[PDB]
Amino acid sequence: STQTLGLVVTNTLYHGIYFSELLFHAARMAEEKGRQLLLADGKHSAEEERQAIQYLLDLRCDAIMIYPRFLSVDEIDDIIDAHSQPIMVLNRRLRKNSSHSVWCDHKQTSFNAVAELINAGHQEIAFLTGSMDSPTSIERLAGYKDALAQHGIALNEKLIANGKWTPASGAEGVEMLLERGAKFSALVASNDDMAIGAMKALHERGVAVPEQVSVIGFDDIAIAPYTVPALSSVKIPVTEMIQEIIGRLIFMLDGGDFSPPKTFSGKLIRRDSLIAP
Amino acid sequence: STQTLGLVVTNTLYHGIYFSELLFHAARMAEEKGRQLLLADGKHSAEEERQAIQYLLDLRCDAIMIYPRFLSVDEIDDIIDAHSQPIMVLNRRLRKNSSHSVWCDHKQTSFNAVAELINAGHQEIAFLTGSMDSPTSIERLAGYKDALAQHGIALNEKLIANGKWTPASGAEGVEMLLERGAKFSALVASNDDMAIGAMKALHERGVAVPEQVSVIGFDDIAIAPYTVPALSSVKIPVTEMIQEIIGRLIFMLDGGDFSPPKTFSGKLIRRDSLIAPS
Repeated sequence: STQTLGLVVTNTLYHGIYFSELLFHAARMAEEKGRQLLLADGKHSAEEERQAIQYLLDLRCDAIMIYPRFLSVDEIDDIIDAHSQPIMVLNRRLRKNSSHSVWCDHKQTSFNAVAELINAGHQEIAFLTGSMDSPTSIERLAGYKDALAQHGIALNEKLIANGKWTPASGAEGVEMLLERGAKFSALVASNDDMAIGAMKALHERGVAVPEQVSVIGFDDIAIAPYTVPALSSVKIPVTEMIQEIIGRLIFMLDGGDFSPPKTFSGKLIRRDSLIAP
Repeated sequence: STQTLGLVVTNTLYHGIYFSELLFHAARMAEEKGRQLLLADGKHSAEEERQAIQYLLDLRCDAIMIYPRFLSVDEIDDIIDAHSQPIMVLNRRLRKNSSHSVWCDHKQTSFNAVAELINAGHQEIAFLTGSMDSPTSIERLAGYKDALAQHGIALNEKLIANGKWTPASGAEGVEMLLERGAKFSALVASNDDMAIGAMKALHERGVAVPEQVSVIGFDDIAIAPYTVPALSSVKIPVTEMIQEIIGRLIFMLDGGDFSPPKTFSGKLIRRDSLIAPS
């Protein structure tokens, strides 16, 4: 051991609070356990993310933590197999070395939130995706589909619009949906930023929220109760996920007592933006 | 030299984008220049922030960067005097070793924004502060007072309410202003989060924005043009400040040609939330 902890900086600053919380807690744990915290720049590709892991392995960090934007889960499994130093993965699910990853069931989480809309009487529900290549975005669209299929609703492909996680893309998403004449009493945006953009575009086109269109988001950002109307959103337990990944790492390095690996999912917080049609 | 760069993690993640941007660019520079980037936890006091600096100095980082929440500017000046390794300070103004600090004139920035409200015809202007012990919040309230004084308006202390940088505290701010019967056609929140909270409380009390009350904030967050109405806000050039602090540090360690040290200020972006009364 070198008494050294590694963290890959990825292009995920501002994409929820995952990275900054990971950073905060990893800094805290490193100081408490008396080890050095090293940063590596993962830059802007899968190869560069791998290089950043490799650089920390070469300097012989006892452990490495990463929330990967480009580097696939399968490639990381291979790196974990090749090295005795634990590589911890946040917000992804590893197939082989699953105890090295802490994840949230974004598919089931989306399902449940869409199911609550159906149970409140919404039959025609629009969906605004995040980025096409985003694992979380793929899972949230899957959960939406799965919820429609299990409640006997036919998949209307007109009701699904592409987004980019940004407020602009949320406004554009509504703009697209209204132009192709899609009809809906509810809209699910894949994050709160897109939802606020969606609500803005709906307001500017004379569509009442929640009276005509109910709106939900994901993230439960601090701003959400203070929108007009107050934004219903799915809270993800990010802090608990971070505490889980740190605790799991402490055990892998130092031992001590064991805690049964938790699984995580979110919950919809109903607010003024969601009613029954 | 050990080819090592130090960064103090402080209680300032989510307090604007200062620390996150600093971390990004410090990570990039360290990789480009082939040096290791070390983190130290500055925790939750002035003493703990000093300890973090000391820990990095003891490990012999060539340089240390910090955005200090608790640790005084005068104390940091002393530490810089005692050590040959550059300690760089973001978003604070050092009195003696001023080339080690990159700062924004938050007082003048606030002044200018409040001056634009006066020049648009607002005479009674409410103010929501950030935290009492925040340097930026002190500076912004000072600029507000300075603007009222120079445009011949009497300081009405009833128009000033305490806040905590959060959306809740912005709503509470409006609540307290309305209860003590303060009259205003404009409101300045010290950040966008407070402004959105303020606008929510104003809407729930039947006060029209911008028709009755114009609202401005600070930060220019990505959400701002998508609020109802679109939030006018002061944009701080954070990214230029970070490039400035990194550029200075490159010169101090590796040498070369430098840009003459800049100083920085923000400007108000006018949006739908701001008009001319009545």
